[PDB]
Amino acid sequence: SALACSAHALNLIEKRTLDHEEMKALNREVIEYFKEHVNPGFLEYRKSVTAGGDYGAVEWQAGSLNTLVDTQGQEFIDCLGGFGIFNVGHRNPVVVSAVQNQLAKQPLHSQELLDPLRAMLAKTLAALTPGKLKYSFFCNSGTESVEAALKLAKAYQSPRGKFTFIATSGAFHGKSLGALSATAKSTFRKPFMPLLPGFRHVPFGNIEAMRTALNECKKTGDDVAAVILEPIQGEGGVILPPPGYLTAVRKLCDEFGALMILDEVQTGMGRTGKMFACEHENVQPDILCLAKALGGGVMPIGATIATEEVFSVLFDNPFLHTTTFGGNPLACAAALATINVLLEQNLPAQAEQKGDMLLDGFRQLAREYPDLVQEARGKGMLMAIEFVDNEIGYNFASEMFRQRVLVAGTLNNAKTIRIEPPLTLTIEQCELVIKAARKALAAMRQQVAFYEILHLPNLNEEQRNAFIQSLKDDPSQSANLLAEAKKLNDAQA
Amino acid sequence: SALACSAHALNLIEKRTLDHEEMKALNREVIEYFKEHVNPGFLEYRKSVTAGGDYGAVEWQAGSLNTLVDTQGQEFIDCLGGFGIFNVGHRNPVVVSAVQNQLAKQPLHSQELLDPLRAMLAKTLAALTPGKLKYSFFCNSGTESVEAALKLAKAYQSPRGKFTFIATSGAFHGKSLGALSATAKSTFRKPFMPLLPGFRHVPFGNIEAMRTALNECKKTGDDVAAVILEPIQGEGGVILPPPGYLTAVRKLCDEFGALMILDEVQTGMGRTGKMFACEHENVQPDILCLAKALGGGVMPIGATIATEEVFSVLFDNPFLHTTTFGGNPLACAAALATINVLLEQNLPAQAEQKGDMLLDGFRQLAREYPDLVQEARGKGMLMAIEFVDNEIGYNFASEMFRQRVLVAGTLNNAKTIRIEPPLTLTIEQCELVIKAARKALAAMRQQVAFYEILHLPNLNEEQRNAFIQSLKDDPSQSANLLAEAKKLNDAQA
Amino acid sequence: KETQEASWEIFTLPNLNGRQVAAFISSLLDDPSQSANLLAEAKKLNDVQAFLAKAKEDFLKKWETPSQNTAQLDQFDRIKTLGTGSFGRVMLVKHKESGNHYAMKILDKQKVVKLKQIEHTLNEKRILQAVNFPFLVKLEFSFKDNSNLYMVMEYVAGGEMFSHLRRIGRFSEPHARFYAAQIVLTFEYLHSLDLIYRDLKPENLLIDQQGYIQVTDFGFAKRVKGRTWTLCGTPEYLAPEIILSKGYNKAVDWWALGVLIYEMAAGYPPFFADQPIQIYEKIVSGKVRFPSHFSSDLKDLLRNLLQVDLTKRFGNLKNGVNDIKNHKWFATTDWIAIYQRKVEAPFIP
Repeated sequence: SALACSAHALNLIEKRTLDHEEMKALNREVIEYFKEHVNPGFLEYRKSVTAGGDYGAVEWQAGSLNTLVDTQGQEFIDCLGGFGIFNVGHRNPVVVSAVQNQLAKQPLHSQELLDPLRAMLAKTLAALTPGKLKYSFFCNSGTESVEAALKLAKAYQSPRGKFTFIATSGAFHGKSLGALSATAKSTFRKPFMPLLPGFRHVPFGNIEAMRTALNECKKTGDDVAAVILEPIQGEGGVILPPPGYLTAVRKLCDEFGALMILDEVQTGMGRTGKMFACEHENVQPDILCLAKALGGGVMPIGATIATEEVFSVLFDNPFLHTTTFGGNPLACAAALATINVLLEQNLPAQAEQKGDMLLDGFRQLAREYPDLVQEARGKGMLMAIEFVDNEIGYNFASEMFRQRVLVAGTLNNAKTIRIEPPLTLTIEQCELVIKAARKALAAMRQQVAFYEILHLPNLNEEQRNAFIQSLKDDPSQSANLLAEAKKLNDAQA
Repeated sequence: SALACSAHALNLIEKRTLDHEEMKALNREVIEYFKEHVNPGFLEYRKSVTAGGDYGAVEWQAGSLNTLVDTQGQEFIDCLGGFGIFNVGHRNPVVVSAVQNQLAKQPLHSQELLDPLRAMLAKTLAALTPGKLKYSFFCNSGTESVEAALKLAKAYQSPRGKFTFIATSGAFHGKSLGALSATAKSTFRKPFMPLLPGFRHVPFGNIEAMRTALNECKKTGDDVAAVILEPIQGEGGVILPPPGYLTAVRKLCDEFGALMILDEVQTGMGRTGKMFACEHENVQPDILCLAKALGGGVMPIGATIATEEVFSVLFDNPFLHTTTFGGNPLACAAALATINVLLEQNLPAQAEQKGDMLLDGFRQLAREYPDLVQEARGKGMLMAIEFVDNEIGYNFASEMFRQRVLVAGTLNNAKTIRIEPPLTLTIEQCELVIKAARKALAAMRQQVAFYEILHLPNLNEEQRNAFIQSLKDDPSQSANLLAEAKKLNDAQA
Repeated sequence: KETQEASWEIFTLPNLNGRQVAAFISSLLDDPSQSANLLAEAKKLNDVQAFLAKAKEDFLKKWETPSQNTAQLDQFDRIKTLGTGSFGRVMLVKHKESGNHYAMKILDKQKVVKLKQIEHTLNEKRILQAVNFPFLVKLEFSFKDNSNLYMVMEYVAGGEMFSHLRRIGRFSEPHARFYAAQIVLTFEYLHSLDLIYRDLKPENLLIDQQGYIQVTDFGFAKRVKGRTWTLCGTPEYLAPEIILSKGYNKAVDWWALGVLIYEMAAGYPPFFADQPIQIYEKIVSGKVRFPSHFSSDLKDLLRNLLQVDLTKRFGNLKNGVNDIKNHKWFATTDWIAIYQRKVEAPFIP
C-alpha cells in the first residue's frame, strides 16, 4: 500500500546509522525503484553506479562542511558542490538554524498577510546588488528565475514594440519552455520545438556579432526586446568571455534601448571571487537572475532583481506574475543566513585565493599530461578541466570518484569536467584534491599507454611482453616504456 | 549595509514574541520595504492593508493547525489554506518532524549519488496513483509541474507528428511562459504574448466542443498532441464540469491518440473528497500534475506522474529534462509525511463530510441573501461563494477578515470568493465560519440597504430620517424598513 | 460619492444612536460643503459619549465597594489651621513622603451625631470617593480613628465665586461663558452617573490656582434613578418642581445653571425678594425679565433653561445636554479644550 511505502520511508528518515545489511537492503530498493519509478537511465549514465562498486553510492548524510557520507560510510570530498549550490558548504550551521528557527514559527506564508521575511530579503538584496537594482521577485529555482526575467522584459518592452530576444550559443538558462527558448544546446531544445518565437542566438564573447544581430533586427523591423547572457558560461564548459565584453554588451544594449538580463544563477553568491560576477567589470544589468547558492544548500530559491524603471510593470497589477511558493518564509530565512555568512566569514575573498591555488594547480597537472588534457580553466571557485575525449573525461571523473573525490561529468557528456567545490573548502582538502587528480591522471596515462603498446603492429609479442612487464612493475615508466616501445616498433617498420 | 540588514532580519527569526512597540516597529518596516523593494501594489489591492486597521496584518507564526497569528497577536481561522496548500493544516506535527529529521541528515542532494527519498516518493506515488501511472518527475512548484508535463507530451508526440495542444477557457495552469500558453485568462497572458505557438482553447465542460477542435485540427493537418485540463477549474471560480465529462474527455483523447494531461495541482491531495479528483469518475490520465499540498505546507514541491509508455521518452537521455532543486531530500520528506498523514487520519474522508456541511451551510446563507449572492458551489473542501459585484465580493472577504476569518479575494478580482480551509478544520471552527459569514452578510445588507434608502428621490428627508433611525437602532429590520421606504417612495411617485 | 463616504463614516459610529447619526446625515445631505465639519462633529460626539462609558464603569466599581483608610494621621505634618466649622476644623498639611499639600478636614464623630449629619457625611464621602472630574474637588485620602473622621482634600488657593462676584459686581458675558461651560460639562458627567447635584450656588464654587472652577459641596447630592422629593438647597436656585412638591429629577440642576448664569451676567439672581416665601411665588409663575445689557442669545438660552415646563426645558429634551452645548451663545466655546484646561482663564486669583 501507499500507506505502507510511506511509513517505511518515514522510519528510515528517523534512522541515523545503518547495519551493513540494513545498508545492503536499502541500496537494492533504491536501485530497484530508480529503475521502475524514477528513470532507468540514471543507472546507466551516472558515475555513482558505473563506478559504484558492488553497490551504488547511495547518499546518506552530510559529513563536514565539504564532505558527504553514503550508506556504506564512505566519506566524499564535494568538488561538485551540487553544480554551484553548496557555496557555504553542506549544512552550514548558521543556515541550518536560521531555517530550523523559522520552521518553529511558520514555514510557508498565507499569501494574504504581509510576510515580513520577504521584505527583509527584498531589502537586503537591494543593498547587496550594484547600481539601481531595487526590486526583487521570488520564485523557486533557476529556471523560474529566468522565466520571470523574460516576463519582465516582455511586459516592459512589448508596449514599446520590441519582441525579439538575443541569447548566446552555449548558454544555459533553464529547462522550462520559456527559458529553454534562450538556452542554446541542440540536444536540450530539439524534441520540444517549436519553442517561443523570436529568440535568436549569437556567439558568446563576440561583441562584433551582437552588434550585427541588434542591427539587422533593427533594419527588418524586429527590434530586440532584451539580450540575455551569463557572465561566464558555466555548463557551457566554463567559457570565459574576453575582458571588456560584459561592459561592451552593456553599452550596446543602452545604445539600442534593449534590456540587459544577467543570468547569475551559477556565478552568483561569491563563487567567482566577487558577490556577483558582474562586479569584476562593474556592470549593472536591468535584470539579474539568482538561485542555487542563494538557498544556502538548505533551501530551494530563485530571485529576480530589477531596476525600478523595469519592475514598475508589475506595480499596477501585482498579480500579473505570481508564484505559489515563491518567497516563503523558511526559504527567505535560508538566504538571509547565506547572505550573512558570505559577508561575515567574507567567503568571496576565500573564493579568489582557493580558486587560484586550485586552478593553477590544475594547469600544472595540465602541462604534465598534455596527452590527456587540452586545458584547465576557471574564475574563482568556478573552474573546469578539458580533456581530449569524452572517453578520457568520464575516466577522470570516475577515477577520482573512487578516490572518494566527487566531481562532475556523466557517462557521455564528459569531455570537459567542472570543479565547483564549496567556498568553504579547507587548504588541507585543497591539496588532497589536486593530489587525487594527480593519481587519477597517472593511472589513466598508464591504461592509455597500455593499449598503445598492444596495437604496435611491427612490435612482436616477445618485446611487447617485456614492456607490459615493466609497466606493471613500474607504472611510473608508463611514459618511458611507451616511448621505448614506439621507438622499437618503428625500428622494425 | 547588506551585512547590517541580514543580521537584523536574522535576529528577528530568533525572536518568538514581540513588545507592542517592537510590533509597531516591525509592521512599519515591512510596509516600508513592501513599497520600495517588493511591490507597492500589494499594499493597494490586498485585504491585509485595506482592512488592516491602524497597522497591516503582518504574519507572525502559526496558531493551531487551522489558525494564524499576526504581529499583534490576533488569531485568524484560515479558510484560504494558501489556495489549497495547507491541506493537513499549519505545521502539522507529523510533517514538521519528518522535515526536521531530514534536516539533521542532508537537506539537499549532491546530484550524483542515488538519493534514497526520491526513490521512496517515486514508489509511493506509483502506489497512490490510479491505473498505469508509474514514473514520477520532481520539480519545485505547480508551474514547473505543468511545464514538464508539456515537455513529456511534446517529446512523446512530436516524433509522431503531433504539435497542437487543446486547453480550456478559464483554465489556470501556471504563470511561467510554457504553462501560461495553456492558462486561459486574457489579463494574465496578453502582456507576454507571443507565447508558445499551437495552443488552442475550448469551453470547459463541453465535450461537443472538444470533439470539433480535435476534429478540425485533424482535417487541417494540425493534429492534437495532448489535451490538458483541470478536474475542477479552481481559480476559474470553482467551476464543476458536467458528470461524465472527464470520462468522456478520456475517450475522446483515446480515440484521436492524444495524450490526456490532468492538472490536479489544486484538487490533488484529498481536497475534493478523494485523494485525486479524477477518482470520482475513476479516470486515468497519461500525465498527472501535482503540487501545493503535496508539500504539506512545510515544503515547496511539484510532481509529474506519467504512464511508462510516455515517460519512456526520458529513459534514453535522462538529462533531457532535469531541474536543480527537484526531488531534494527534505522536500521529499515533507511529502511522504503528508502522504502518510492523509492516509492515516484518512483526511479525504474528512474532506467530504466537512465539505458538504460547510457548502450546504453556504447555499443556505445564499437563499437568505439572494440580493448579495448569486450562488455558492464546491466539491469537498474546495468551494466558492459567487456574489453579484466585485464591490460586494471584496466587501465580504474583507468584512470577515476583521472577524478574524481569512478568506480569498483581492481588491478587484473578488466577485467570486473561494473557501479552502485546511482538511483539518474542526467542527467547532466549521460553525464559527458559517456564523462569521452570516454576521458579515448582515452588515453588508445593512450598508446596501442604507444607500438604497438615500437616493429614494420621491422620499423626503423627514421620512428617510425615520428609516435611518430605526436602521441603526435595529439593523435586523434593514430588510423591512427598506421595503417600507421603497413602498413609501413609490407612494409619492 | 465624496459625500457618501462621510455619510457612512457617520453611521459607523457605535456610540451614536439612530437619532444622532440621522442628524449628521441630514446636514451632510443638505450641506456637502461642511462634509468634513459634519463628520468631524460626529466623531467628537461619538468619542465624547464613548468616554462617558469609561467614566461610569469606573464610577460604579468604586461606588460598589468604596475605599477606606487610604492613609493614617501620622503620615502628615500639621502646617497651619486654615478654618473651623461646626463639624470641626480644616488644616493645611504636608505629606511626609511627597511634600505635597492638602486641606485635611477633621470632623468630630460625636459633634456630627449631635448635629444629626450622619447621612450627609457618609453620602458626601461615598460620592467623593467614587467621583473623578477636573472641575470637582478631589478627595485624595480618607480615614478615621477613635475620636474623628478625616477627609484629606486637594488644597486650592482662591476664594468662593460668591465673594468674588461681590468684588467685580457682575461678570462680562465671556467671563460667565467660561464658568458656565465648566458647570455644563460637570453636570453632563454627574448626570451620566445618575447623580443630581442639587446644591449649585456661587458659594459652592471655588476658583483654581489656574483660575478654573472646583465644585465643593456634596452633602446634598443624590444617586437618583427615577425621581426624588427631598428639598434642600437655596431658595433662589430651586426649580419650581422642588417647591411645588411634585417629584423631581436631574432637570433641577439645569434650572439652577440658568439662575447661576443670570446672576453672573446680571450681578443678582432672577428671582429675588426680601423674604423667601415670596421668592417661591416669583419662581412658580416664572416670569423672569432680563437686564437691558443682556444679549438676545443669552436671553434665548435663559428662556430655555429657566422653564417651568420641564418637558420644554433645555437639558431634558431628546438631545439632552447637547441642546445648550449647541446653542447660539455657546458657539464660541471649545468644550474639549475647556476640559483639557487649555483655555485662557479670564481671571486668576
